[PDB]
This record gives sequence, C-alpha cells and structure tokens, in this order.
Amino acid sequence: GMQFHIDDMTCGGCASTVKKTILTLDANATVRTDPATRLVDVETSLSAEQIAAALQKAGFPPRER
Repeated sequence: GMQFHIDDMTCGGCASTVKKTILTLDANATVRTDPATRLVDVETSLSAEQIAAALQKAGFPPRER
C-alpha cells in the first residue's frame, strides 16, 4: 500500500482524472480516492515514484505518505 496526498484533487472530477491516470499506467492497480481528505491509496507493482511521475504530468503533483 502506497498513499499520497494530492492538494490539487479538490473535487470528484479531479479524483476521476487521478484514478484514470493511474489505471492507464497500470490496469491491474487498485485506487481509492477521497475528496474530503485529498488522499489517494494505491496498490500497484509500480513504484511510488512512477505513480507520482504520472500524477505530476497530469497536473496532480502528490506527496507520498
């Protein structure tokens, strides 16, 4: 389990973009997003840096928790 806080993920629709970004990178990933806390939980064989790099490129720079 890796977890990020995503300050820019400020609504449901940003959350969709975050989730689709991750799923396009790794179709086997599990992703949970919570707009109330701006927290994103990911299960993936990829590294936290690879996930973050993708999220950054999408305009949702995260901080790993």
